[PDB]
Amino acid sequence: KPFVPKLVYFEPEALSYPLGKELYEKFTQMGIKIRETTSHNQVRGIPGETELARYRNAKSTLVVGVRRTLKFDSSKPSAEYAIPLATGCMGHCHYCYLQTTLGSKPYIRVYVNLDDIFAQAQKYINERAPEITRFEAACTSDIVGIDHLTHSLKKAIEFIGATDYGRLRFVTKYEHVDHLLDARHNGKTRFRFSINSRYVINHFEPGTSSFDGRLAAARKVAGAGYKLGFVVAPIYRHEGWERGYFELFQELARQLEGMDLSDLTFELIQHRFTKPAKRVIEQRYPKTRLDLDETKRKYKWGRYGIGKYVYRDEEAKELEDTMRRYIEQFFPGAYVQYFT
Ligand SMILES: C[Se@@+](CC[C@H](N)C(=O)O)C[C@H]1O[C@@H](n2cnc3c(N)ncnc32)[C@H](O)[C@@H]1O
Ligand code: SF4
Repeated sequence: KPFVPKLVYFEPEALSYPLGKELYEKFTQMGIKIRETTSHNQVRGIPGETELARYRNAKSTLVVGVRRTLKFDSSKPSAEYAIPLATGCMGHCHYCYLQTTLGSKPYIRVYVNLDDIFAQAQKYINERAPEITRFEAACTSDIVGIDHLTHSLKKAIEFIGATDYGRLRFVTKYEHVDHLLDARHNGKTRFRFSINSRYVINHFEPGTSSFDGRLAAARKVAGAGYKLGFVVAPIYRHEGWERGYFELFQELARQLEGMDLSDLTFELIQHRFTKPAKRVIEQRYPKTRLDLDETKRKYKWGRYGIGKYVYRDEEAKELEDTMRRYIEQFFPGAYVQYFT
């Protein structure tokens, strides 16, 4: 509030780049504990005698390295590609799908070689032109919540803004967006916020900004000319979810009244979890009310990795149909991009 790490690791090669040099100067000036690491994917000595201790301390650790995997992963249905600017998050959302993602790390990572990253992004744009290529920047992190430290997202926003056939988008649970308001986005960036019922936010989303904070930031970015959108996720069938989500869209409409919502977008994602979710989540959040009963769910099999549990077809349709009714009631002319 806003996030500042208690421990910072640096790859030695990171210091050769402008951002790495700038961060090293910043954190040494702040007197924060700094260590060295050979690879950002192999960080040693994070404090903690228990797994819970190491996990929580990792969430307060920043790692500064060089992106060496310049192949961009797909990020459908959100966008064509995931632009790799950062990985990990300081939040403690109980359901966070990044916890059980293959090769995920609990600590926060930022990449310094932005020239290489944007150059590769331009290559992908060139390969598909004159078709539009969309980039997701918050696929494996909360890029916005981290950005006050680096301004990497601001540079990405202004890079994409200068292109002809490139578009950027990202979604956040944080309100610390003041530095991005004067960015030359040029109408080519979709600034989104994750929203949910009061039940889900209060019980499952600690370490994030409040709903009022997210909406205050939503008004700022909209007022600064960004395309605005919302991601209703995870859509979770808690006790009283029907009324819970009704009141979400009602309150959302009240907090956005007066604004032009002609180009407003919605994305709907039902709660999913993997087979290793139960063991990991209960270890890290032992007092959680999160229901991970797999016998009530439908399993979707993985392609190259493992799959995940989602709600049964009839429950899923019921969620989709109900959410679509509320959006049409409170936001007519807003576009629902997908339900998954
Ligand atoms: C990984 Se989130 C990264 C972006 C940013 N840190 C943010 O939280 O908005 C991407 C979205 O997916 C949702 N989401 C997270 N976990 C799950 C899940 N297990 N099931 C279903 N949805 C899940 C989150 O609420 C986000 O709206
Ligand atoms: S804010 Fe997003 S990335 Fe961070 S823990 Fe919550 S769902 Fe995961």
